[PDB]
Amino acid sequence: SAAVKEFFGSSQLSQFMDQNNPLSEITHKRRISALGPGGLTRERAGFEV
Amino acid sequence: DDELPVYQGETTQTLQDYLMWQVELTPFTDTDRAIATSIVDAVDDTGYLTIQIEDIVDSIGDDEIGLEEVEAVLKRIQRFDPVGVAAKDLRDCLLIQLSQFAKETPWLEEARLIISDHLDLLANHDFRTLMRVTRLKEEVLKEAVNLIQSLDXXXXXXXXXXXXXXXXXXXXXXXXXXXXXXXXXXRSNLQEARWLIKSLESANDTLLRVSRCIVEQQQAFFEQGEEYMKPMVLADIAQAVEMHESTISRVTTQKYLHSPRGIXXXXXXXXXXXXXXXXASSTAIRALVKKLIAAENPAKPLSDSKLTSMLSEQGIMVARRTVAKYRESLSIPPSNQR
Amino acid sequence: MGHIELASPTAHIWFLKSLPSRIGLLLDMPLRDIERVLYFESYVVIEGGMTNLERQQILTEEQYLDALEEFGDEFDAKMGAEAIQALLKSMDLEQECEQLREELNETNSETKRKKLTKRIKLLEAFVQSGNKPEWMILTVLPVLPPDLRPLVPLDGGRFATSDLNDLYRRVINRNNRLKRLLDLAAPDIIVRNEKRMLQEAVDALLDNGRRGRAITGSNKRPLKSLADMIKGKQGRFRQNLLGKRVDYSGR
Amino acid sequence: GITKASLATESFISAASFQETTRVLTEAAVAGKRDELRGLKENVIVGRLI
Amino acid sequence: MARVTVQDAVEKIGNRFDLVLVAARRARQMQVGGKDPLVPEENDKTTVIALREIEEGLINNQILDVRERQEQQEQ
Amino acid sequence: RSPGVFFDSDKGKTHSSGKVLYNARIIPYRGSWLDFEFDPKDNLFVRID
Amino acid sequence: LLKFLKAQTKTEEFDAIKIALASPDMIRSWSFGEVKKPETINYRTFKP
Amino acid sequence: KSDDVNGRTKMYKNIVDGNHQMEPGMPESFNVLLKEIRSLGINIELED
DNA sequence: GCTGGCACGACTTTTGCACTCGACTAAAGGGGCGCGCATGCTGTTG
DNA sequence: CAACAGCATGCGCGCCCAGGGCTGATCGTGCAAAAGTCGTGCCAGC
Repeated sequence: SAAVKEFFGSSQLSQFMDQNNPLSEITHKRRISALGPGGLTRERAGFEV
Repeated sequence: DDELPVYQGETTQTLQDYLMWQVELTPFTDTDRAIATSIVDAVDDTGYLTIQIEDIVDSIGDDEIGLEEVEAVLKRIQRFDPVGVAAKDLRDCLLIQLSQFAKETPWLEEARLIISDHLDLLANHDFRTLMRVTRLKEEVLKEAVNLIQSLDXXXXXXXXXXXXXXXXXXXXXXXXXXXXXXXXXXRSNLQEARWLIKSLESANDTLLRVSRCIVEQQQAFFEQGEEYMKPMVLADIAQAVEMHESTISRVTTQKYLHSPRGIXXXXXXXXXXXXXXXXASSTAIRALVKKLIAAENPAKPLSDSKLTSMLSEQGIMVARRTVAKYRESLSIPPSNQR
Repeated sequence: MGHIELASPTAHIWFLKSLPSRIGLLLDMPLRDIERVLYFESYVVIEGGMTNLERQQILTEEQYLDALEEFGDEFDAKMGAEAIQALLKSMDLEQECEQLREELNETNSETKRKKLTKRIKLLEAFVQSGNKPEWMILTVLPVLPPDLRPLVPLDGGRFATSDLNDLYRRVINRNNRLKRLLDLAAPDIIVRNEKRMLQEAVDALLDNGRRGRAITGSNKRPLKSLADMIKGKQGRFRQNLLGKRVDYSGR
Repeated sequence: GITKASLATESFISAASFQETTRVLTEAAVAGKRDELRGLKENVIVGRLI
Repeated sequence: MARVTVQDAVEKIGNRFDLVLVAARRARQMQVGGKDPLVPEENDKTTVIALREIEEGLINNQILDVRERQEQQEQ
Repeated sequence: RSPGVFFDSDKGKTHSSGKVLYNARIIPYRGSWLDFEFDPKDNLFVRID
Repeated sequence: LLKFLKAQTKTEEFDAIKIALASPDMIRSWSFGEVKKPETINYRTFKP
Repeated sequence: KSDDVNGRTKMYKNIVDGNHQMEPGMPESFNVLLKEIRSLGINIELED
């Protein structure tokens, strides 16, 4: 339990939803991020990605 | 470090801080500012108490500087933001708070000066004979007293105690069959330091087991359902796990157990053995003593000896002194009204 | 302020690992030499004339057993930082600087003509300055005033320890344990490891860099130290230096 | 060459606050140098007119 | 009489940095106390009063020095 | 970045002479990484993590 | 006997901030007395 | 108007009174720095 | 003569140095870059 | 076969946020000198 609710609770890839606009909702829920746990620490990524 | 919201501080303002801010901005002389700074520290979070005056005067170390100089300055300080500030005795507090009624208050000014200045000591109980003293009658005096009762006391408006200081509990006592059951709620160098963590992680799991354990033995030592708590000695908890008394009292002193009644964790292990064959230690003695003294004295019996006889009738072997002394304490009106 | 008394004087990593190393180039030793022999490792033979061994040299522990076997006494080698204090204490500035300038006069290659000038301008600075070189490795460690280490009070009460406090707690634990084992008259191995551990501790309280990992099991991060404590951006940018946040302002 | 030339300033207070603080303060602590307060950053950091 | 431009008072004393010193030393007098304005007040603050008196040529470093020596000699 | 076998030229922006330095990293879903590289002197090397 | 001035004790006018090594003796000149124990504030008393 | 504590007070009291004069002092944060460098074995002191 | 408050005693509570050795198997990160300075191994000059 | 000069590899600067997050607990181990408080008795007020 602490691992699962740790993930969904707090995590770079679980964020509060953009709730102004429908279209804000939508575009939040189809978004592809390069950041997080799996990679791309940023400032060090470089200009090619 | 910086660039983050480290808990650097807030710099809040208390009452003495604010009073001193108010002194900074008023036309005091070099000396009068020293008397003012001398008084504002004497003030308390409660307002009214400016403690002893003649120690304020004598604290300056003579050399002239009479009483009247501290008296005037004192009045002006008493006049700053929270209306009545400091002064003494509450009487002069209500005279300073009553100093500004705008003077356009009907019936209130005079009557209020008489009641508040003098004879206010007899206004505690009720009007009665005071009605004959000031010749007032009916609601003329009652409306003035409505104003006097409408004043409030001192400061405690500055406050600056937003911190409620909550308990946070420690171990939860889930109530079972008319009792309680514990659950306890709520490169190579630093790698060797990692190992210490393994021991700390192993002790962290047993930390709840100590709370549930000592909590279970504590539930077995004292009956929950019974009035107050059954008398126990630290020798019982020291008998169970064979731990030292001071250690157990330290764990119960630091952490606080949350049961359904009481937040009250180290008070559940402290009791007396009474040293008597006929018999809940001092807990039910003082508790039930104040409870028996709660309903009593149809008018003004004020008899602690009768309460001592009632305690002796229960089989507790009262000394008529100890029982009366412990019973009359903690704001108890007993023996005071006689 | 405050102060804490250290059993075995250690570290001060601020010197020595700030390149170049003043302790290294002052004593004519490589920083791998002194860095290696500060904690544990070599015994750093000091003084000890009338033998095979020279004044500033090191050796392996097996070579020390062979040394005490053949030479016995008249070889004095202190394994902890006390040999750097001893060597460092025995350094005579005037004569060494003078003979080094003289030696510089007849030199040829520009390589050896540079280092030497570095040592002249350094040691000379210690002479005209009036500092004793001994002071570099420190004995009494001063502690920072309480209010500028505040305690980071919590949501429910029950204050939690700040970042800089942990370093002081740690150093104090190792200082008391090294003192306890030192007054116990115990083997040189375990008190040795305590000397090592305490130089690690003080060097970790002055800079969490210098070597690797540092941090904690708190979620880690390097923590911060008194070096890191220097004004946000490690310049005095923040807080001071053109950067006060300010009053009667709005936006 | 302008960073070399900053760090090499006579006043040990500026140039400490430019770049390298450890280095700076170690040269200065060993040497025993005095600031004199003669430039604009020092005056700022001490809080005096420039 | 709000002053948009100080140039007229800058021709009187070169280097405005000097003007600011003299302006404020003269304005301080009227501000805190122990002086009255040499020029009719237009309701303006004391700072503009001072700059006007500098633009009129009634006040300057030398003039304030002579007034200082006169006030010290009269006291 | 997906798991499997990857190759890189480094674009010979290191040695200042210029070359083609071909390094191959293997990327698992979870586990260690193996990355074979070329030397300026043209020798293969193994890196692990 | 009073007229007590904390604000007036430091008007100190200086030039040239100076810097150097700190001897253990000068350290002890700064020292208010020694901190011998690691713990900070008792969790009961809420006093240091 | 940021870290001079005595000088912020004097400032605001003179403003309320119509003085508009500064009476500048020494900003806190410098003092702090001097303690934090004293916390390494370096003294930095201000010499008159 | 009775009740209440306080003083004296016992107890039992509060308070002060000084140590205690234990140990285990992971937890991961992770697509900049320049720039420079020093140490070290190689190489060529005599 | 000698010291001397050069090429190269490694390490430490910079830029820059980045977000919190937390942790509180714990644990004991004796014995011993000093003190807070409950009990009991004595003295004063009504």
